[PDB]
Amino acid sequence: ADVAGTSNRDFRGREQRLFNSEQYNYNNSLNGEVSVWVYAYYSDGSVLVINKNSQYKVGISETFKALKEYYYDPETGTWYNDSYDEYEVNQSIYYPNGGDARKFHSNAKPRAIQIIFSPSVNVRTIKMAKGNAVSVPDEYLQRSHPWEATGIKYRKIKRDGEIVGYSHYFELPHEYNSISLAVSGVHKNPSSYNVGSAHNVMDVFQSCDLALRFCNRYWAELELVNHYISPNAYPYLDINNHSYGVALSNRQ
Ligand SMILES: [Cl-]
Repeated sequence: ADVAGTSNRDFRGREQRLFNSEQYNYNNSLNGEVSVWVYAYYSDGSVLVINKNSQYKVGISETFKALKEYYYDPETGTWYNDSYDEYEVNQSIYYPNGGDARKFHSNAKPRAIQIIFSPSVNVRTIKMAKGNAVSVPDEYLQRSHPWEATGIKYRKIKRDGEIVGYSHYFELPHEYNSISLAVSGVHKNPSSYNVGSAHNVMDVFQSCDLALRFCNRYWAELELVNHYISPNAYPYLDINNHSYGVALSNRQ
């Protein structure tokens, strides 16, 4: 045989490069996944992740209460969370002076949000409804457009010059930063075959039932990077502006 890494007869080499290229290109086909992640950062350094994976379109919608530390995974809060005092905190966030809490500031409120989409999203389709604490997009229902198109604010997460994902990050450092949150994106479709046309619309309806959700709170950004992002070949941007993910297109 020819010698490895010296000719066009390195079939092991050509097959490795096609295997990676096929994964990149399948994800971008109308048969592939589109994915969204919401990360909520708490003052104790822990991070809640909500992930949704689906064909054609994908999104996540959470209340003010559901984004607070210990709502999901309350069994981790035993001796650190006063669940009753946190009910009173909620009454004082819904209406000024409406509750009887024993804290000025709940350490369970998120300090920041990162939204990440898979590289299979079309960024011009991204929509976000960032509501007040009683789930109203813009002050009163009567004057609310139900979303903002925020694609222009998304940064490219890059590895080896390939786009591996898209990031929108915003801090909630002020006492008045009390939010509900929904986000939504559509899978790329550079074709003129509308996946929602009469021929395929019931498959999009089935995609709504088939979407898979994941929810977990990690104790540290390091634990998130090591045991969630890296093992699953997911894109990520850390507090130091360091990019994570795997470049696949035309690569060994
Ligand atoms: Cl296709």
